[PDB]
Amino acid sequence: TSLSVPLLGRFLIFVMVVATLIVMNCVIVLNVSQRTPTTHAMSPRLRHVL
Amino acid sequence: SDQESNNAAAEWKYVAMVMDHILLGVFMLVCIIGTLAVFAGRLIELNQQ
Ligand SMILES: CC(C)CCC[C@@H](C)[C@H]1CC[C@H]2[C@@H]3CC=C4C[C@@H](O)CC[C@]4(C)[C@H]3CC[C@]12C
Repeated sequence: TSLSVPLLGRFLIFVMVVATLIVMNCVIVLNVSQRTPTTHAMSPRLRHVL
Repeated sequence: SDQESNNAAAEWKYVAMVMDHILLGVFMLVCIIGTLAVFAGRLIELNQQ
């Protein structure tokens, strides 16, 4: 039925969204970590921030 | 000789990185456009009731 979303479905969609966000986070962390001088320039602002 | 070979390899890697950035933009844009083009027509038709 479609009058409301069941708790089980809500929880599963929530954990799927959290997993997707953490996948995006891992991709971003890997992008930042594997930067090398021969391709990327040293950002000083991000370095000072982090 | 190794430094020259590594510089050529790094040129190839840079080309791959540029292609990756373009494709990231293109695929996010295509995801948005597909999501809209599939549903938005019917959704606006229903909202106009
Ligand atoms: C994407 C993340 C943030 C949320 C995942 C859970 C989803 C499925 C939840 C979050 C908020 C929820 C909605 C909140 C309130 C209502 C109004 C109610 O009268 C019918 C269900 C409905 C429409 C819910 C459906 C399920 C819902 C969309």
